[PDB]
Amino acid sequence: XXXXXXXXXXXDEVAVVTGASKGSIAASVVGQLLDGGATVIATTSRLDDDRLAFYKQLYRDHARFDATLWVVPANMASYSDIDKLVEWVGTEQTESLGPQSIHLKDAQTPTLLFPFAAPRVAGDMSEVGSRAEMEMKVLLWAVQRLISGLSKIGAERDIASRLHVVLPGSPNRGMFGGDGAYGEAKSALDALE
Amino acid sequence: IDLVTAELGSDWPRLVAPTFDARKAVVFDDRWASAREDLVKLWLAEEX
Amino acid sequence: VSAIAGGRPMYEKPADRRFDHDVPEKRQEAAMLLSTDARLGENDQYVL
Amino acid sequence: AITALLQRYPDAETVVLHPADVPFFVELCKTLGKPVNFVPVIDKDVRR
Amino acid sequence: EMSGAADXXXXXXXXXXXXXXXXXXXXXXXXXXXXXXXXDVDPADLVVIVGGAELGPYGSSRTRFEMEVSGELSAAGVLELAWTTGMVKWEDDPKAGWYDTETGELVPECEIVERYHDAVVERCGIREFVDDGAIDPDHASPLLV
Amino acid sequence: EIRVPRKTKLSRTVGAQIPTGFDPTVWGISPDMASSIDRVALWNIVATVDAFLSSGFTPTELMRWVHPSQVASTQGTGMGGMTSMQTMYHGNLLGRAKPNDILQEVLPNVVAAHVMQSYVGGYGAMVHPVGACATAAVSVEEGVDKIKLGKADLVIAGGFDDLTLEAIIGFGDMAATADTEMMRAKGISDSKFSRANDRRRLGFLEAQGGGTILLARGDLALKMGLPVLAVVGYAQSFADGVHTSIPAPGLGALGAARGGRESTLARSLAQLGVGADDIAVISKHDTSTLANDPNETELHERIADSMGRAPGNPLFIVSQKTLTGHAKGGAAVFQMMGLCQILRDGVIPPNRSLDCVDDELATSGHFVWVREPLDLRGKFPLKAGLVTSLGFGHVSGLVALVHPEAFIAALDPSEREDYRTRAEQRMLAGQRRL
Amino acid sequence: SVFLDKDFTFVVSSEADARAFVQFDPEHTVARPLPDSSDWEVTRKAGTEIRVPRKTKLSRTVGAQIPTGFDPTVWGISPDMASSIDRVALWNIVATVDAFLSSGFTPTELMRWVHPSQVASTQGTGMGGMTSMQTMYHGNLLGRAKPNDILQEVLPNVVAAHVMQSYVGGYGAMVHPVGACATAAVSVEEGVD
Repeated sequence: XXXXXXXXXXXDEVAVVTGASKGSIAASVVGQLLDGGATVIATTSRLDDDRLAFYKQLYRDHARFDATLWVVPANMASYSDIDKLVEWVGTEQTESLGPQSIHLKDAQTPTLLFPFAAPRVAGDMSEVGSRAEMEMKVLLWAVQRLISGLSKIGAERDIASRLHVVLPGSPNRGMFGGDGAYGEAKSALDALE
Repeated sequence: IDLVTAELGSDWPRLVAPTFDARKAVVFDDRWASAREDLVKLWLAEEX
Repeated sequence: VSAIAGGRPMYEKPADRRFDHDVPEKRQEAAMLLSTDARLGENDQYVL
Repeated sequence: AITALLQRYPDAETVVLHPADVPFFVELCKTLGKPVNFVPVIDKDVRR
Repeated sequence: EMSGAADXXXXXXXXXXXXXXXXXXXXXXXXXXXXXXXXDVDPADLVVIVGGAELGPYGSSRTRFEMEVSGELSAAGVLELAWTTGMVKWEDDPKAGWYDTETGELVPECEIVERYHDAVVERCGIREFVDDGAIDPDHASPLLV
Repeated sequence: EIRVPRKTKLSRTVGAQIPTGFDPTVWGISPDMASSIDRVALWNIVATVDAFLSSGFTPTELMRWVHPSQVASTQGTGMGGMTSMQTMYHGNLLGRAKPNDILQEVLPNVVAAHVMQSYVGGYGAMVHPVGACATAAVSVEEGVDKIKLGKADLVIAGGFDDLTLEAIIGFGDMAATADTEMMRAKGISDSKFSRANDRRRLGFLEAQGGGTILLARGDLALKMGLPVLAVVGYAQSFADGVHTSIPAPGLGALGAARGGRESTLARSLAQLGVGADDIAVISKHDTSTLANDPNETELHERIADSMGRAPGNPLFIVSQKTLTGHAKGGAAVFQMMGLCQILRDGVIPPNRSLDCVDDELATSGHFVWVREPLDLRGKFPLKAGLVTSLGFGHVSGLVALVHPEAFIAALDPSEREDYRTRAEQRMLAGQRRL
Repeated sequence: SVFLDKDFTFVVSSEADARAFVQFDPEHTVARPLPDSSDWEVTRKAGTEIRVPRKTKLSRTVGAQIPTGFDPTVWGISPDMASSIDRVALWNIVATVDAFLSSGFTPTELMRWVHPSQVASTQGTGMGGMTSMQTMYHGNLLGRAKPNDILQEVLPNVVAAHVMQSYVGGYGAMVHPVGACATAAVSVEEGVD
């Protein structure tokens, strides 16, 4: 292993993944991206240390050479968050040490984008029934602004690099009546194309 | 503000509250540190 | 008697021997503490 | 029976009766159906 | 079917009374090979640690070491801390046992973890400063101009 | 001229404090003592009692084997008597009724003086180091010194300090303490804010408490038949030098590694037939400040580098300040205590406050920072630890600690077997007493 | 300490200082923004705690004092040091210089014959830093401007620490006995050790 380490090579991929949480498809994608020598932006809805400790566990396992992981508190339901997040994702990659500590926003042009953020139905505040209306902002409209947001950064900072956005389409609309959520919502992705 | 709430509902204004701030970010760029601790844990616990 | 009259005996040191050449001495900082017999020459007036 | 229990708990052989287990035993001597055949404690009630 | 399977419960009889307590602390030796000469070393010139103790945010050396190495207290860990924190008291009044000091209630060794440790963790170790001096540096510190 | 009452809001809302509900009364200290003495005194008094309880109880049993003038007390403080000090300067200027014994009770030596009056009653040496943050290890050094010269055959070494109002405002003003308002802004809970060697380390958490150890002559320990917790292979304090710069940390603790095979560190080991590779664990001061951590790391990295530490045989290091916080006077004793417990149990405690290792520390290859406990069982032994502490104003210190079973090898098989017999009987009687 | 029997007349204060006032009393004190000047009025009601200046006559009118007109400046101590350090520090600093003057002068001449880690400092105190201590406990409770280095300068070991920084520059041992009245001889003991 010491001999194989000496000749070891690396690859590079810059990705932004949302909905990366524990026991999910994207979490298996994240560790695999890290397995492929990538650079990954991972967002978590719950900022609690139990979620924070998980990504540390996931990273210290599947991380290769050249691999850098980034975990942040994020809410895809907030337009402010989306604008503020990518304004952070697209700025500098610089750290200024003056009398104080200022970290200038890290700039990495996203190769892959994975909008796997998946709101779940939990209605404690009584929100029931209005959720399918609100999620249409999140699953599409806010994604649209997310796609538009990273398009601005790419155009302003002038990159010809194509951000590959994998659109998490639901399987085979119309031939299932039992899902109730996936089947109908993701058919407009054909309209988004 | 009562009229605006009447139209949109109770949950929409409360859930739309801001969350993200630029100062809470956490970056892990160290493999070098985590790989060393990872190996010694294997070396000591080796059974199979 | 030279100290009593002139106000000489108290001189607060700039610590010349520490920083004497900015680049190497900061690098030589480790090497000094490590090896036993490294000391001051008198002829340069107490150089490290 | 004694062997069966204290085989499961071998530590019972090397240690002290817990300071809170002493009042319990003396308490049981007082509530016992037929009065205890011995003297568990030397105290004010020793005559009793 | 599966919601129903989740909605249809049942109770398998479980009769259990559990308690928490332990033997006095022992020592586990380590395997070390040593090739040595006896008379060579002067015992008068050697310094040896006979014993030691500490008083700190985590309690004595026994409880602090448990929290440092393990991260959770044993039976003796919570029993000792509850005693030091003054949760449990000892009365020679009838019923003759360990009693809760705050509410005046008799306690066994088992429930010590359940009834206390939650509050022990909060009020031991590192926490917001509890004011025993009737002054809070962070909130209000008396000034006179 | 009138002095008119006002108020202030301060930055530090959190400290590492002795568990709520602690009483010296529960331990059995009389109310008269509690009144008359400073809070810091209650810490060293109870600690001394529990320190003895490790082996013997009655302090006069020492006078059976030893003439009383051969009993020593070496007890360090960074300040000590803080309460009793702040009690006078308030009280006098405020004309409030305050105790007459104040100046006696503010002497940092008076605390163990109270213990010698109340408990041991020894006729022998009393020393009371001031090491700032390093007093504890500095105290051990002199406790070691008192024995080897025959001045005293039994010493008590330790350190203690208290956390009060104006202790906090001195640090927070000095900028050295972590600012709680900033920690909450970064989403840091009170338990997680002391992080050693972490990239984000913001400065130290202030704490309170005290601890002590009983150091004795090796020949006496066998003769009295007490437990041997560990061998102190060496102890040293070290200064740094002339400089203007305030962040520039003292590196002078490297002086112990000078000379290689001829070095004090290696010769101390070699006398037990122990090599440089045989130090597995260093207990760092690990103040969690940005100044101390990388410097102490560079220091420990270099002391290993020149002594011929085998490449990539890193010193596994624990940070106890992440748990217990930083108590100035009793810092290195809590580390001293932990190190003994490390040697006997074999277990190397984690730093559970470590999210990420500082990327600067990568340059040190002889140093390993462990986030999770590595527990050494019966098949996986250990050998020797090192306690290092850096006090304020170039106070630096090093204490080399070695496993007890290294000493038992000097008795020859007949006497070695005879000692284990006595030590075994003592443990059983010791468990009884405790 | 006296309790105000009836409400005190309002006084003008800054917003930062007046909010602080509220943090002590708050049922017993009253504070308001003055719309024009943006500052706050502080009114203490009945039941507040007030500390009122008084005096005392004491028994000791005489002490053994260093001859009047002594200056560390005359000996050549810089004004920056005089300010930053306690009075007790000026005593040990000048004494150390004159102590060396008995034999050698330049403290680094010791490093010719000796490795710097073999230079030790054993310096006792009964209390030490007394001024710097009484300076904090007055000053803080009085909110007067006082130095930030106070707790560092109250450590009885910091005084010779100041001397090692300013003069000798030794890399070796530092011990600081507390012998009450006996520190001096107690210090010699450990210096010998």
